[PDB]
Amino acid sequence: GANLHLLRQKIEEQAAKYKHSVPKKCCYDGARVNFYETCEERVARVTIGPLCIRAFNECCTIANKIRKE
Repeated sequence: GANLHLLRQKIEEQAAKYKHSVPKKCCYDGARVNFYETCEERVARVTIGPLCIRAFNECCTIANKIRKE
């Protein structure tokens, strides 16, 4: 199915753009598969902080786009 190799390396590239651990983890969390909600739906649930929200949304978007194709 989806290129999971590419998936992991693209997410790691994105998490590396963040300075601190928590936004990195928000990235990895956003990148996890969710069959029932879009990335906007999912990130709308998160209120930890602006940088966490941004990383979550960015990595979700990256992950789902890779899955889509």
